[PDB]
Amino acid sequence: GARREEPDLRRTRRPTVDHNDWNVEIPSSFDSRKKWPRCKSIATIRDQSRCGSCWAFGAVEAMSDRSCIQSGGKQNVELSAVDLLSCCESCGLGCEGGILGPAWDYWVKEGIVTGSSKENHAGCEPYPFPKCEHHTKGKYPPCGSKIYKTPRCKQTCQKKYKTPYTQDKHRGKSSYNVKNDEKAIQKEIMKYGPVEAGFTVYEDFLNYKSGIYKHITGETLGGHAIRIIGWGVENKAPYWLIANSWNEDWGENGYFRIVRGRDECSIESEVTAGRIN
Ligand code: NA
Repeated sequence: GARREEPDLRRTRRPTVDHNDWNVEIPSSFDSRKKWPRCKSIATIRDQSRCGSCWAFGAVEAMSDRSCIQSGGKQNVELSAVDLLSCCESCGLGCEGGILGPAWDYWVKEGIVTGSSKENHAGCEPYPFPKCEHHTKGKYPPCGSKIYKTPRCKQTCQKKYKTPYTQDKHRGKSSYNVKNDEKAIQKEIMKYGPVEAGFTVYEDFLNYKSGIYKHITGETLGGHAIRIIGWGVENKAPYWLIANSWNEDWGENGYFRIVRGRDECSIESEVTAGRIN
């Protein structure tokens, strides 16, 4: 799935922010869903389906959040995973895995159209692939091991949607990395909204049902990209609160928690976001 950007590219393509000059009280817990309750995207869990497009999902999800947050709720949109997945050439290999950083660069340079889930069939370019169960059982068919081919980049909206593809593009103004630093990540999320991040997947992650995840057993399976929405503490143990893109039947109703403050599975190493203004 998700792979790490070459460090020379990561360093040069965009700035890194740390918020060291910002002397704000950091609350012991924070949930983006609570701070911005009128931004409905923040509480929406998506499904990447049979496609290694986690990199695109973490991106368009955090971007849809930030469009609402940073406009004071004036822009309420659900950005197209398929448009980003199929059209960004510097982001990697579509359904065969991709890279986080360049997706935020792409949002700034070219922008991304609107588009809902397949089932909702709404916006310019809704997702073409159905919901399926990822490493669990539930109401959807199992994903299985087959992977869809990356769709071609189409540059046109579905028939019923009136705004032309180009004019439906929503662009960021800036993209950036966040410093590998717990307090910098917290400051970023509480001020500007959820961020995208990547982490190392071990075999025991695929058995996660509940609790604060930490890697205990099993070999590495690769990388995954997700959306960090807040943080908290349970019985003195600090965690990040994270939206996965494997639908609401996975994990804690689509979400999970993972150890915070110790770069667990490199969770604090590839944080990336950007701003609309
Ligand atoms: Na979707």
